[PDB]
Amino acid sequence: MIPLQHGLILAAILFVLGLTGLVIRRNLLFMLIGLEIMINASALAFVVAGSYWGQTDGQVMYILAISLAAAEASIGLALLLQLHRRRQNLNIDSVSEMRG
Amino acid sequence: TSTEVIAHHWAFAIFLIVAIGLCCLMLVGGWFLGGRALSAKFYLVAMFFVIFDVEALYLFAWSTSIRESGWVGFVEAAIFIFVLLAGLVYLVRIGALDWTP
Amino acid sequence: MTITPQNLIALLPLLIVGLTVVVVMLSIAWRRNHFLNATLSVIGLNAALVSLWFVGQAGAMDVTPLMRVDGFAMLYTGLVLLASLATCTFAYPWLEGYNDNKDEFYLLVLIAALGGILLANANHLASLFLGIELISLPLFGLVGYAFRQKRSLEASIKYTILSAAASSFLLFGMALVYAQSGDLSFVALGKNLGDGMLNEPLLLAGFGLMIVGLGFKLSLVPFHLWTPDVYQGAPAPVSTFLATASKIAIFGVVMRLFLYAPVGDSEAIRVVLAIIAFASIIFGNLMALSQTNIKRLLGYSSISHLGYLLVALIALQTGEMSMEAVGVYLAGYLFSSLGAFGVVSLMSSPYRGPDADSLFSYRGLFWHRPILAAVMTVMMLSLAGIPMTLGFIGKFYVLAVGVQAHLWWLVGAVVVGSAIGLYYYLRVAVSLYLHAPEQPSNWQYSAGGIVVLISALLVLVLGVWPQPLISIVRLAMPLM
Amino acid sequence: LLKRDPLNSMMNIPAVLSRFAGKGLLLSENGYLRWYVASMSIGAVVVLALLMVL
Amino acid sequence: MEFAFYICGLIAILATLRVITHTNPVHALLYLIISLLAISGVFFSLGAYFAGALEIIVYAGAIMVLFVFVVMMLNLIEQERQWLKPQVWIGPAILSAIMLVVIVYAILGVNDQGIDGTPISAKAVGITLFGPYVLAVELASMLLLAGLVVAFHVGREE
Ligand SMILES: CCCCCCCCCCCCCCCCCC(=O)OC[C@H](COP(=O)(O)OCCN)OC(=O)CCCCCCCCCCCCCCCCC
Ligand SMILES: CCCCCCCCCCCCCCCCCC(=O)OC[C@H](COP(=O)(O)OCCN)OC(=O)CCCCCCCCCCCCCCCCC
Ligand SMILES: CCCCCCCCCCCCCCCCCCCC
Ligand SMILES: CCCCCCCCCCCCCCCCCCCC
Ligand SMILES: CCCCCCCCCCCCCCCCCCCC
Repeated sequence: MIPLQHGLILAAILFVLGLTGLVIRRNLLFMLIGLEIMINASALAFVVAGSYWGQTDGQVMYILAISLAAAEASIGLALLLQLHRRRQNLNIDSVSEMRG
Repeated sequence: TSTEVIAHHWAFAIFLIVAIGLCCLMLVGGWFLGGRALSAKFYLVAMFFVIFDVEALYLFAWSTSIRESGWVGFVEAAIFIFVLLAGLVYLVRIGALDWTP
Repeated sequence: MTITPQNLIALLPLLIVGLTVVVVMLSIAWRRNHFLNATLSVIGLNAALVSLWFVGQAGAMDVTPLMRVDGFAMLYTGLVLLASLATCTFAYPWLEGYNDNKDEFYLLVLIAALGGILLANANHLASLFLGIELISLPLFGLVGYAFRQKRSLEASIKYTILSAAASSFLLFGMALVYAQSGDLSFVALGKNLGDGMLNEPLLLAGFGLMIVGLGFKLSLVPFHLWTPDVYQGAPAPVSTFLATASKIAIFGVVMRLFLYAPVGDSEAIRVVLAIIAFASIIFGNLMALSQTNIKRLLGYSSISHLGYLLVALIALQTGEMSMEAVGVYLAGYLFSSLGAFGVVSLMSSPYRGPDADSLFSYRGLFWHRPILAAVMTVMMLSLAGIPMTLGFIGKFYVLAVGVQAHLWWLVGAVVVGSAIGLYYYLRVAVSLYLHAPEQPSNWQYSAGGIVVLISALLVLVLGVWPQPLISIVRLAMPLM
Repeated sequence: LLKRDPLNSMMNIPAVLSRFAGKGLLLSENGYLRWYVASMSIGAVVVLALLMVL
Repeated sequence: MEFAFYICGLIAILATLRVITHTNPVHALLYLIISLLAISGVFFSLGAYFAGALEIIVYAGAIMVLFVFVVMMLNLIEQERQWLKPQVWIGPAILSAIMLVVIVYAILGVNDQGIDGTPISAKAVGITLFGPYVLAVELASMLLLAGLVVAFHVGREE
């Protein structure tokens, strides 16, 4: 009764919202937050695709996606803690000296 | 859709809204009535909780279908839990799970 | 399908690398011994190579709905394992200079080798996604292993953020493809489309998002800007492992995906990949023109060489020798980048600390270390495509595959980018034999030295005499 | 009129073009992570539009 | 089931829109938790009961707890509000809008027989996970071990 198209469009909306939140923010924490939004949107799209076909594979890919999201959130917050404890500044544009 | 399942859906929804409304009304009556006049170990503990929670979800999914998975599934969960215990042992011996050094 | 005992006899490198991970981790939990843990890592990788020989005694079979093992998979597994062994060998003097925990580097290197093996045997979208994450996140650890170093922390943050974004793009594309196809197997990606309806927009857009993620992973233009910063900031053995193992494993699974997907011979994806290959070759060669940093220059070089690989990939279904060309090119590129980033590793070893500069200064290298200057020159000529080297044999293979498929724009791009490459590679080599104005004693440094000399001897011998490697790659046919 | 080899200069013109193009392309490697993410999204837009056109 | 799906999707979209524009980190994380709860409600509308339970348990109950922990220990760019003035988000917003319109053009035009909403239980997901998905499970434990090792190596104090 629910269209697959509507669930896919909802996942796409959340994905592009996470992408623009990733781009527009100088603070690294909001960049990590936008990354979490994008990966949650991708997992939602996999759930919609799996539930449309009546298959278990969508929830399995969802489980793999949230395992990835947990590990990436852990690593990114470790890197953010390192940046804050070595520079006392979460500005990502200051971490830019390698260029050319 | 049986009558019992929609009765239970209605009961669950009413349970939700009565609980939330009771708490909100409790705080509303509290405010409206009366007379006016860190170390990195926290991050590591939360991170360990997240990782072992995802492993716990895999074990959750195994546990509900033991009779439909056979001894092969037991072996699969055996290497899974062995790697989990190896990681836990690793964290214990390196001092990661040691609040007091 | 389920698992048989013979399926376990078609799974040994994965199990060997995983058991090496567990054993090294428990040995770290016992004590913090750099020598013993590094040795356990290299014995585990060597045993995985011997396990590859043992499964070469066995046949080719589909071990899961996920995995498929054939000679294609064994060839790419061997390339990944050789890259990992070289990385550990270069990492030991570097980690000897590193005044912190050292064996976690080996644990992450082994875990990334496991992900490379998974990508080498992947026949399924779930396995491809898992292998990509399994080579990516240990590289998050390894690129910023020296997180107190400001350049390494910068490279770690850049690679972590950008690879998380690319993983999101790839996962979203996989979800859209599964929404269309209804099956995550490689062979079913377009099976439910017939009568010329192969160009369905949802399948194409899903493959486009996967192309964005994979082309980030392959340093393809315009997902390439991370490459010089991440290459320069990362530790030099980590740069070696990234440039060799990650790109080889991801391009192998991309080769398999475009081989068994029925949507692989759509004209739209072929045209988009042709544009990406053209831009990658030209942009990498042009951007490496005025580089005085060897690591950034090798990043741009990696962009151009993956453009050549993409040119070989486009001629898959039209031609026949495309996968053989990819194998020969991957062997030559593996040995060349191994030797190049190996010299970068040993001259930057031991690790001098987070505050000291890691500048290379290759000018005048002959007058204080002649043999490493000779090996750097040999690999510079190999990446240029000089006929006395196996890099030319790969260039000749991709040129033959572009001529056979009449990809004349890509052939002209190869020639022009080759000329620009000649300029900057020969500048690097003649700088090695220039005069420097002004400016070890172990056996693991000598092990890294003999590794880069062995790679030079292999690239020179297979440049003059390429037939053994050609016959090695040719027998590695997959289950068609 | 022909003491400075004009044909040599006209054949050396592609080297000048290559140097100019490389110097122009190196400006996009400014080192900003936000621009790297922006360029990834721009390339995603270009790839998706090209695939939808064909 | 359609009613709950549409309200939860709308709540998730609205909460994400408040997430990417807010200035306070704790408030943004609270809106992100709200969006995760809405996404779990969407999962329960589709019949993926295990996915909704996992969206509350693992995403809102573990990962966002980690983000919240990091923000509290930071005790935290905020003052100028760069992302609010149109001269900063003029480009990225229309870029994301173009990407979204191309993606939803690809979405519109596919076979859509509708979602039945029949519950795919966690038992069947477990049978699949511990049937034809052995290497996904073992290598996912492997991946989480890798992430744990990386995050301890980077995030410890010393
Ligand atoms: C007659 C027409 C039909 C036949 C055509 C045949 C084509 C192949 C044979 C002709 C090739 C001509 C190449 C001309 C440039 C040769 C290289 C050169 O002059 O390099 C010198 C110059 C470096 O000078 P320097 O001042 O030291 O640099 C600044 C830093 N110190 O270097 C530089 O500034 C950078 C050099 C970059 C690499 C060289 C340029 C390559 C361009 C593509 C070449 C392929 C052919 C394209 C079409 C050519 C015209 C038809
Ligand atoms: C009221 C107007 C809006 C007011 C403001 C927003 C309030 C919250 C709105 C979202 C949550 C409630 C949505 C409405 C649910 C009502 C019940 C319902 O529709 O149940 C249908 C279905 C029953 O299950 P099934 O067996 O599939 O039945 C289908 C036909 N027999 O149900 C299902 O299949 C699943 C039922 C939903 C999933 C469980 C509940 C999720 C709750 C998510 C909360 C998110 C955070 C909210 C934050 C609010 C503040 C911003
Ligand atoms: C009915 C009685 C059955 C007895 C034998 C049961 C076990 C047989 C099959 C064993 C399969 C083991 C699979 C292990 C996979 C490990 C993967 C590790 C990846 C790193
Ligand atoms: C096919 C490979 C061709 C290049 C080989 C490079 C290594 C050869 C062995 C070392 C030779 C060094 C010669 C240095 C000469 C320096 C002369 C300076 C004064 C004019
Ligand atoms: C900036 C560097 C640009 C390099 C461009 C190199 C171009 C080389 C020449 C390509 C010629 C292609 C001709 C194609 C003809 C196809 C005819 C088809 C007939 C059916």
